[PDB]
Amino acid sequence: TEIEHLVQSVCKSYRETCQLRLEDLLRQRSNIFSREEVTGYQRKSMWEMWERCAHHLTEAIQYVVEFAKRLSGFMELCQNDQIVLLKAGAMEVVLVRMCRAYNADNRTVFFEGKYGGMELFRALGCSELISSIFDFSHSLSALHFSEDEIALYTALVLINAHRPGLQEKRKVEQLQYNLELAFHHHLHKTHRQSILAKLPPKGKLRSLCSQHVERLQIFQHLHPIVVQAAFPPLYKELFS
Ligand SMILES: O=C(O)c1ccc(OCc2c(-c3c(Cl)cccc3C(F)(F)F)noc2-c2cc[nH]c2)cc1
Repeated sequence: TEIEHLVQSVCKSYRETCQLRLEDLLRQRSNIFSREEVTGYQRKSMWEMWERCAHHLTEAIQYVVEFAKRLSGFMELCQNDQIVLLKAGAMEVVLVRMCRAYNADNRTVFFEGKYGGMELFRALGCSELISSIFDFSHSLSALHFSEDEIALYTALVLINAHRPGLQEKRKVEQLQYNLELAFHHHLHKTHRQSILAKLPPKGKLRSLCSQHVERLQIFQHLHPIVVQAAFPPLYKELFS
């Protein structure tokens, strides 16, 4: 029941931090930006779209930090290792969480209260990155990832004892092994082990996140946003 308790704990942390309810995202699928509304977004300054998107991504990261803080044993890791794991993994989790807000039927994402295609983001002038994020979301949406699958998979995106610069690798390994057992137990109970072969390959999430954060750092150098900093030790690693 330790592993059953861990599944319950991880799913509760996820529910408390997931931002939007799945049934709300699903109900809103017929609420699509009009041609007029899309043109309104396209005419916005690159720098206004950056401010909006940077705000949304900052809030998304903060919810992921709250998710990690509520994972059994995470707060018992040394601060160095908590920061190493969050710096490496929190934006990877944001990118995975996006698949819930993605509709593969019409290739739209839930953004500021309605669904829109990647054309909504034209003003940012990084069509290749936006295309890559949509493609990644399309790949995960095809799995029909359940809420518990997202919760347990994203716990494992964070709790990775291979991250360079960990000081207590054995302690991270112990948490990782328990979360791997929780995920694999849960897939067996729900007859969903078939998704293991279909999950993103080794390096796909890492390289997408590298490209994404590189672009956020370029925008932040050119046009810095003001962050409502909730996690000073982590903020200090990302901002300068
Ligand atoms: O509340 C906080 O204390 C806090 C700390 C870090 C943080 O990091 C966001 C981030 C960004 C990012 C974002 Cl989301 C928007 C604008 C600019 C940036 C960037 F690139 F300049 F940092 N990019 O990656 C992260 C991140 C955090 C952990 N792992 C990656 C937000 C809030």
